[PDB]
Amino acid sequence: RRTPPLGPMPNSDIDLSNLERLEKYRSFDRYRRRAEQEAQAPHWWRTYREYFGEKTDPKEKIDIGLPPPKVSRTQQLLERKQAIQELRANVEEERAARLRTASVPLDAVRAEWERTCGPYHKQRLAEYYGLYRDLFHGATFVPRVPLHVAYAVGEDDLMPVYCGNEVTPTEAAQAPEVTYEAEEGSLWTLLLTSLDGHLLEPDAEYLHWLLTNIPGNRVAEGQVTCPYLPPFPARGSGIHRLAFLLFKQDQPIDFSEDARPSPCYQLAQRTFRTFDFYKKHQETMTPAGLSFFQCRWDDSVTYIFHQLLDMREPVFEFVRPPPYHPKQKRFPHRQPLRYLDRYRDSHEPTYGIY
Amino acid sequence: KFTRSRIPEKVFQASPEDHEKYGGDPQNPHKLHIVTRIKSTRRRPYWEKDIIKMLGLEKAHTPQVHKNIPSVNAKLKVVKHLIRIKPLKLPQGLPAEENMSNTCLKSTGELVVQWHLKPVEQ
Amino acid sequence: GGKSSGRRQGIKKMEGHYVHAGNIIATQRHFRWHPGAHVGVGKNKCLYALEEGIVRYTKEVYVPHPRNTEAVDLITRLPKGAVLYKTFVHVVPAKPEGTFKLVAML
Amino acid sequence: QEERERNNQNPWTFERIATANMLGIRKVLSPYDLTHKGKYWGKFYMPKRV
Amino acid sequence: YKTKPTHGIGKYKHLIKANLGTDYEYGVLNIHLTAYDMTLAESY
Amino acid sequence: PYMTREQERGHAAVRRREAFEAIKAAATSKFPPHRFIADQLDHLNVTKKWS
Amino acid sequence: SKSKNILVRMVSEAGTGFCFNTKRNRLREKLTLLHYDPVVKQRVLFVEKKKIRSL
Amino acid sequence: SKAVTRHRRVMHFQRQKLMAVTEYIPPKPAIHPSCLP
Amino acid sequence: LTYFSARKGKRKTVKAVIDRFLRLHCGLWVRRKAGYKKKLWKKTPARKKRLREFVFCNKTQSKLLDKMTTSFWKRRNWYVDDPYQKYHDRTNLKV
RNA sequence: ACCUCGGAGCAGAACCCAACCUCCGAGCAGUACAUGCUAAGACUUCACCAGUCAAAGCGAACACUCAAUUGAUCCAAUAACUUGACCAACGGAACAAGUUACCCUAGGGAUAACAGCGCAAUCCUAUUCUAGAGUCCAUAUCAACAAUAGGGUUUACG
RNA sequence: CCGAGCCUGGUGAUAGCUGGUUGUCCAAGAUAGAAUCUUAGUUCAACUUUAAAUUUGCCCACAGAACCCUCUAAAUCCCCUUGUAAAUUUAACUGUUAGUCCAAAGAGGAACAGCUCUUUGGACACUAGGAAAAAACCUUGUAGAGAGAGUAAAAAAUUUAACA
Ligand code: FES
Ligand SMILES: [K+]
Ligand SMILES: [K+]
Ligand SMILES: [Mg+2]
Ligand SMILES: [Mg+2]
Ligand SMILES: [Mg+2]
Ligand SMILES: [Mg+2]
Ligand SMILES: [Mg+2]
Ligand SMILES: [Mg+2]
Ligand SMILES: [Mg+2]
Ligand SMILES: [Mg+2]
Ligand SMILES: [Mg+2]
Ligand SMILES: [Mg+2]
Repeated sequence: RRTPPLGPMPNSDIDLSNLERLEKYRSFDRYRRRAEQEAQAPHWWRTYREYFGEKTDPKEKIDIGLPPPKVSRTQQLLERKQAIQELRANVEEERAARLRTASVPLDAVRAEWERTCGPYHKQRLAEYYGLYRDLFHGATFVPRVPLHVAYAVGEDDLMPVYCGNEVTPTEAAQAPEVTYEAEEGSLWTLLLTSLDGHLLEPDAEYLHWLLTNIPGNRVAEGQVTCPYLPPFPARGSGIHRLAFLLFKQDQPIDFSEDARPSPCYQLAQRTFRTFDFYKKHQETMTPAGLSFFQCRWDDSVTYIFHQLLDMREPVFEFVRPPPYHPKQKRFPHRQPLRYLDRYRDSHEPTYGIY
Repeated sequence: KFTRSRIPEKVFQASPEDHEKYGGDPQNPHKLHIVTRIKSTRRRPYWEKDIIKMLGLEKAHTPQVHKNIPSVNAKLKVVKHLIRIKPLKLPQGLPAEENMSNTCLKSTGELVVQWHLKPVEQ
Repeated sequence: GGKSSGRRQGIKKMEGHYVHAGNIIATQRHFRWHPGAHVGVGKNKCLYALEEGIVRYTKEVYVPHPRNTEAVDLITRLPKGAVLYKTFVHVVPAKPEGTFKLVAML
Repeated sequence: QEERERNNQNPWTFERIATANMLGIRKVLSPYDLTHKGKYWGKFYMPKRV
Repeated sequence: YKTKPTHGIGKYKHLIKANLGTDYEYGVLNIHLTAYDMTLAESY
Repeated sequence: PYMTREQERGHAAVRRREAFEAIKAAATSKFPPHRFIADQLDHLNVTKKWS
Repeated sequence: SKSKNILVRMVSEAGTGFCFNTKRNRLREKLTLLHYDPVVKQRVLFVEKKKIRSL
Repeated sequence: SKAVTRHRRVMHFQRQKLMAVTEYIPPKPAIHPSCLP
Repeated sequence: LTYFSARKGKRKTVKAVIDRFLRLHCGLWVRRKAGYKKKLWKKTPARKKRLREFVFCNKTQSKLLDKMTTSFWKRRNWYVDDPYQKYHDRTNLKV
């Protein structure tokens, strides 16, 4: 009994008549490149992606970011081609390229990277950490306005936060330096939330910083709705991630319902949901920047629970499932003597009635 | 070797000429079956014998009521040559609590709820 | 001669069967089924599950290791555009690695 | 032969009964009888069988 | 499996190869290149 | 058929589950019968006679 | 069935008394291997002392 | 005996009944064509 | 097996079982592997690993050895520093 | 001649599946010298005995190839580790061949010969075919390659 | 009754061999194999029985099980629903395995055998009716009484040559 296939055969298009006059791969790399392309295509048969690939909804994820900038491709391309010719005109660059002694400046590349394709890479990088999945329930936004956040450690060193870099709570004990390029007369809204910092509700998040109606780049002049609170990842609870959200306000917004007392050392008030918060302010507010870092437990976390939070620090531990053992049988055939030890609880001798 | 049988799906596809011959309606299929074994399970394979027991068809010429569902129909299509299948018709409707003691299944496949044992006055 | 009995080799765990770590999935003389995700292969081409979960069989693109010369010489003579496929057996993990539990309140 | 099959007034044919396993007839038939349709018995071919 | 619609997906030998000259084509030609210089003969 | 495969699914799970629980109850209730003291004493009636 | 190889016994040079048997060709000099000695938990030199049998 | 035999092997009675029931029946016209004009 | 001795009229014990087997009071019989000292040079380390292990006899073999030994070998012993002391009783066993 | 082990066909698709069957072999060699020590969970040649895979861990590096390539217990040797049988009748008795019509006992129609019976390769007979012999001429006779039936007298087979 | 006299004793020698194995009634109850100085036997497993414990067992929707190989086979394995009520484990042992024929697939013989050897299924060693009598074909099983009733399978066809 044979069933006809539900779709085209993988090698049905190849013609077997003139097999001798067909170009072959002749190499391993050529076949591998073709093999990868077909592995990313849907098939009517069962595939690895069906059981292991991350399922995604047919609905395209909506965009809630700023509109893309308008750039003339023809004018942009004209300058780039001329610059390449001038670079290739110099014989020193070719000699350095031929002798393998040339190098590129990293700082200049990143400054140009941050303005051209930096927002797009960060959006893809944010999706890997599941920020859009949690903060906006899958809704994405392009971080059009880069956000520069750096923590002052000591008096001369700074710890920048680009995207998910490791930051200790000791470095995050005080409010960091927040800077960004903005026009005069515009209003902004800073936000800092810990996605996994919550101790009771897995879905809810803890609010660490909330500044509203920021006039331009002057962060200090902005309203202090929520006082800064250092991150407090519990010991043995893993690695937590805190995301800096920067919003652009179209009109002045009153945050009376979101106002919190200073200081706010109660986790019930510190509870915060980004989805509901943006849902009631999406009309006049739009995300503009994004930055996040990963935080571990250190000695400074003990200070927060004892001094600030006035509570006992909870300590977690990674617990694995108990080992699987089949149902114990009265006569284990061809089993080693250590079979009984697998089903014995106490390692100390027992005597029963004696 | 002798083995089970895979009946093609086209066999169980009633034609329009069959609906005018057996009185059935494809748009409104009947709800319940009336299965009656009319052949011996002897000299038949063991899997046919087991299905007869599962359907409660031990005693021959003893009508049994089953549901017209694909899983039950799957078992019937295996022993379809040993049983007689008739639809269950309800001229008076489903029996109620007061009509349980007055039911009677006639040979035509209809279940009456008023078995009076009295000649029709008409 | 030729009085040898069968080796009782074949599929030990079919599609959808729940297996534990170390359970033998399939025994084969030659590579009829290839190891997939969380599936190990022994000396005698014996497929055993490396993790506890559900067994799945899929068709995947076969890219041989460059060191394996015999299989590399086979794909290099294929017509351009042709792609080889083989059956792979995978184990989809069912339980997570572990959980974080509260142990004390300091 | 094609005409004989079309105008055959017998409502029962070997092909219909054998394929549908009517009366459990496949217990005394052969797997080849599903394709031979009763026209072949051993090495002998019967042209009169429809 | 053979009964499955995906039967034969793993077949590969039919894609792998296992003289007479017709009236339209030349069957076998030997191009002899004679030269006293070994580099010129190898290069051509 | 009156219903399709999808519609039929799960329409008798409760009844089937309860039916097996009755089998388990009868299977796990197997125990020797109670022994009464009246029955042991009633064997002395074999020697009952008239005065 | 000519005995091409023979079975010899290698004795540890560390004095621990550990020994193991290995197979070597008959027409060959006495082996001097570097095998792991569990007594000292490190690789130690071994020297062939006595032939056990012929394989 | 073998499935294929040189002589006509006798069919099983159930098979023989099946062959007899499933015999070609030529259509019979109501009036013979020769008698009609 | 001698079911009735000629001088005491009681069941005897087959000494072949006693030397080759060990009985735990839980009913299990512990034996060695046949061939754990034979031709070790031609056996792989994995094969030798399971040859020097102590294994349990199945139900049929255990019932056979219970008839070939008397009740003196089924008694509970309390040897001081017994290597198999912890295996004389089952734990968390159901059915 | 054969007795153990492995592959292919029968056995077409999970496993298994027999001979007087249809074919080819195996009783090794080579590279290692952590071919070390331990330990979840499984396979298993239809029992058992044996056989096979194996995560993690310890310790080191930075479960060898091979379808088969094998032998149990006791015993002997050995300080110990380990080693020992074409025990090949290969699940192996520590060590024993012929002959009997001078034969004996217990049984066997599970089993031979004669017979009966089955079967018709062989045997036998008549038609079909008309090539060919018969001076000419298939059919007075005779007859090839074959075909179609019957017979149960031989030789065989069961 | 001399290829080794007779008698007594060991001796109730032993016999995997032959024969026999005593009252009533009811219930469950048949055909995978491996090893064997073994194929007239025995042991283990399979099967079968009783008791006990426990929870799934059987039927089976998709999905899924290989290439060198189109006899591109019939069909299995797995398998939720569903129909149903069994199944597994524990305890205690006995017994059966010198099988037949029919249908089907394929081997050996001769595209012979009531032939031999595997596989699937049925029947038989379990009753009754019908094929003439009838272990194996068909009908049909769960058990009594009746001088009631309805049915199942179930009775062979065929008579042939003129001719310009
Ligand atoms: S009977 Fe009508 S033509 Fe003669
Ligand atoms: K022997
Ligand atoms: K015997
Ligand atoms: Mg074989
Ligand atoms: Mg046959
Ligand atoms: Mg086994
Ligand atoms: Mg033997
Ligand atoms: Mg063996
Ligand atoms: Mg003489
Ligand atoms: Mg005398
Ligand atoms: Mg006697
Ligand atoms: Mg009975
Ligand atoms: Mg022997």
